[PDB]
Amino acid sequence: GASKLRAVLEKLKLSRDDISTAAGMVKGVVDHLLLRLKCDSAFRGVGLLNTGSYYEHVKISAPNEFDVMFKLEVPRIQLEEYSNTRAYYFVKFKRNPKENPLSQFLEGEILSASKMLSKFRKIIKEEINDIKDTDVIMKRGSPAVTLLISEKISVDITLALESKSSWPASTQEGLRIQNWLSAKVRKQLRLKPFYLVPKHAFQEETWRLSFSHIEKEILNNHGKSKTCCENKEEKCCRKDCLKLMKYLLEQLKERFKDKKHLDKFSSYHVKTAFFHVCTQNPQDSQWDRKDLGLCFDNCVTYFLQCLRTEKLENYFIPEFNLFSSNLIDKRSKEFLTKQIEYERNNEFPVFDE
Ligand SMILES: Cc1cc(Cl)c(-c2cc(C(=O)O)c3[nH]cnc3c2)cc1F
Ligand SMILES: [Zn+2]
Repeated sequence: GASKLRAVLEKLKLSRDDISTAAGMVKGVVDHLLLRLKCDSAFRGVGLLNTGSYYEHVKISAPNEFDVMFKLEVPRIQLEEYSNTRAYYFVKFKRNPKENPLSQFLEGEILSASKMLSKFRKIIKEEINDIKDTDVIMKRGSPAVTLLISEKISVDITLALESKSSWPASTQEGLRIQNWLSAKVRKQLRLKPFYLVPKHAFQEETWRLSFSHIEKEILNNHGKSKTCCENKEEKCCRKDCLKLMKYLLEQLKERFKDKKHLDKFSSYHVKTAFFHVCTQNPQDSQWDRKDLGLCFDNCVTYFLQCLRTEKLENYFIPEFNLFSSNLIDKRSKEFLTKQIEYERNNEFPVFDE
């Protein structure tokens, strides 16, 4: 039961040295790309967005797949929602007080995502070739660039517009942490900046809202108690449940590699469902380390329900469905529903040794 879950968690620890060295290779490549993008007039205010756990700017998305975000401070930014999508926006500038460094990417009033991505991709592709003394290649809206380091490690590089303004209206009912992390913490988190990433909706100049930077703020300060996991009397299994849910999807994805039916599912879907389970189970006593087996079942059941009902609300944008047929086809969801159902009813044979 939970002894099998705990053995899985022990096994995961053994691949820590390999993830850390890969993250170090990622950190080096990313830091060189930063100095070159800073030379460019359009990207001088660019910087590494702190989202990860490995050297601040390196987020792990799969065994050897890293996600790195570059942020660009964009002041006096006005947003216009694209046709009731709630997550996709056209990007404009308030009222021309002085000619901005991003004026080259303008298309009327709207700032062009593909035009900025083109210069971003062109500066990036240059650093791989100009300094060929490194072992990097390009492989293919956002992630903007996928870099393959020594034919093994892949880094997804995302360009993000930074906005220090109030969060859009579509997020008003999102981040439902009040009963768990408090209204005080919800208020404080909503004062932090938000990001826009050039993800296409069909192919246009829309930008998707991104709250990836908020994850580290909650994952590492996850309890109702401020001292949750800071002493021996307060040990919860929230982080372990998230690792097991990610592990579960990774193992299922690899097992169905022959027909690739699970290709569309990602750790982002698992994290979103995990964080909805934290909202439903707000007390630290609902995540006692001794109750690992039940807490994991709570996570799997909720994820199963999302799949079956074909609905997984974005944690920040409740009217944005990550599981709509627009994003993931009916057959793929029905397929994962069956696999997760079997795994749950059979005490997770995919975790067997
Ligand atoms: C409580 C919490 C939950 C989630 Cl799901 C996220 C989050 C959000 C985005 C995003 O694009 O908006 C992510 N993109 C890749 N990983 C992401 C993680 C952040 C949080 F603070
Ligand atoms: Zn804890």
